[PDB]
Amino acid sequence: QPKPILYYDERSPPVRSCLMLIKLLDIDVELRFVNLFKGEQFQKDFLALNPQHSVPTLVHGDLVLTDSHAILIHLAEKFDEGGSLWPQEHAERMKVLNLLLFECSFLFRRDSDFMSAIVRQGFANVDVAHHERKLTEAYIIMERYLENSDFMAGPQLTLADLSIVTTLSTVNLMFPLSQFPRLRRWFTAMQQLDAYEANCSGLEKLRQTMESVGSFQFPSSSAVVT
Amino acid sequence: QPKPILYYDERSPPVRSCLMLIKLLDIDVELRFVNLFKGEQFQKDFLALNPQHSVPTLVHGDLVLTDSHAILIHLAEKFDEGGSLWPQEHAERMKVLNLLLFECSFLFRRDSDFMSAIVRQGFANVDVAHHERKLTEAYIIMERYLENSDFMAGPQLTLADLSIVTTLSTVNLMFPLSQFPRLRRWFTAMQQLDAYEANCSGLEKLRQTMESVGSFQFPS
Ligand SMILES: Cc1ccc(C(C)(C)C)cc1S(=O)(=O)Nc1ccccc1C(=O)O
Ligand SMILES: Cc1ccc(C(C)(C)C)cc1S(=O)(=O)Nc1ccccc1C(=O)O
Ligand SMILES: Cc1ccc(C(C)(C)C)cc1S(=O)(=O)Nc1ccccc1C(=O)O
Ligand SMILES: N[C@@H](CCC(=O)N[C@@H](CS)C(=O)NCC(=O)O)C(=O)O
Ligand SMILES: N[C@@H](CCC(=O)N[C@@H](CS)C(=O)NCC(=O)O)C(=O)O
Repeated sequence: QPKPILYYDERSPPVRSCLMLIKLLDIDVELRFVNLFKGEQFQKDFLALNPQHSVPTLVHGDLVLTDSHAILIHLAEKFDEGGSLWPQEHAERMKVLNLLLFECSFLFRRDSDFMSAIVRQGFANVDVAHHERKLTEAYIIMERYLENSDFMAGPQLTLADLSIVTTLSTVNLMFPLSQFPRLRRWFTAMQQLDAYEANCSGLEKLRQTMESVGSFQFPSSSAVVT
Repeated sequence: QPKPILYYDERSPPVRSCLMLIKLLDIDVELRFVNLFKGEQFQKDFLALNPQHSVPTLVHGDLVLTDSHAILIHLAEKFDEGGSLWPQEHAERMKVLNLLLFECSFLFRRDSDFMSAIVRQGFANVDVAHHERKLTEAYIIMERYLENSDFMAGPQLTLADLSIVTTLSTVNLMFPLSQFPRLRRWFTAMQQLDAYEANCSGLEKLRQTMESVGSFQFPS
């Protein structure tokens, strides 16, 4: 019954969500670095493990998970059994699942589109206003989700907050949260959590890498700093 | 308990996955059509319900689900407790979940990218070779997933097959499966399912609407 193995590159927001859960729950996990900027995700053995050539990838015994949201759910069920991060009551759990899928299908997709365009085209050649519209629309949606509750999926911290805060912090490197009071209040609260320390290093490394590869600077005024 | 309400436009592959499960499980639902090509997902009451302005959206009592994969899991858990579609064993369930997320993050994302490019740019201006690459890569991955099993997540049909097949068939409007023996056999087998009837109307409607909006004709 070996301990979980996490193939990771901390610059990835989804990776940082798993790192946050691992810290929060004090899970002993072996970390194996896969440098996405060097193309190590295309190494023959890693491609054999995960044809999607993506991180995070978790190997836990015979189970191989290739999506951060399955990893969060699996680790919560194995190490937060009966807990509130992945709540027990069906309706509450479905709400968390719904927000995890929002992060996958909407927030991360749009941030990935924007950041991938910077890498492929160079910042100066990206239609920044187009991506500002796409990502501001995500801000609007999250502000709507927090108008009803202090956390994304209810009155208390869940996997949904861990998944969303890492990508939110990455989007906020570029786009300010000035017009989004509930989102700012939530993001500030998330930054006070001990587990949020697992987000800081990879976010800074991503900032450095993006500014280098994209030949630009994020506006220092955008990022919320607590 | 009030019956579930499904807001839908059957051109949507993820909508069609939910329609297939509803047929598979004989679920009594109220369907409410939201015409995506008239922008009805932006009607004030629907945005109020789903800020993502997306279908499928399920309202089941007080629970509002805004993603097909949550809808599939929810409906399987209410209406198919003890079935093989959403297996009870943890390892098997995680495998199904992992494949559902592949459909969302990889297969559907790339098909959505391609279809979106048609609408934004016009078919005649789409870099078809680029999207043929991204999507053939998805075919390659699914062919590998099928190495050991008859179905995407194992020896039996699961929610993962329902989610993947609808998007597959949409990709297959443009890109054939002749070079993927496992994938083609799997798709043919899926097409024999009684529940696959739920995919037929929306797939044909999507082709027809895409061809007017794209001002082209799919090679199929
Ligand atoms: C952003 C990005 C672009 C391109 C790459 C390659 C080197 C693989 C081409 C890697 C990354 S990344 O390592 O920084 N990861 C992400 C981080 C934030 C948002 C999206 C992504 C993403 O990969 O889609
Ligand atoms: C409420 C409940 C009761 C019993 C079960 C078992 C069949 C495991 C006994 C599972 C659940 S559940 O609603 O809490 N389950 C998930 C939802 C989404 C994604 C994964 C799961 C999961 O069960 O792993
Ligand atoms: C019916 C319709 C109307 C309007 C839209 C826009 C949002 C593009 C204006 C999309 C659709 S659609 O339901 O046909 N859309 C997809 C179909 C197949 C694969 C992916 C998609 C997708 O929307 O990403
Ligand atoms: N939905 C997936 C997204 C995984 C993903 O796209 N990871 C990126 C980094 S953020 C990656 O590994 N890219 C490597 C590649 O695509 O080649 C998840 O939540 O894990
Ligand atoms: N991951 C989501 C994707 C939902 C989605 O993107 N639906 C499309 C149709 S395929 C839609 O409703 N588009 C309308 C819009 O975004 O305005 C799911 O599986 O439900």
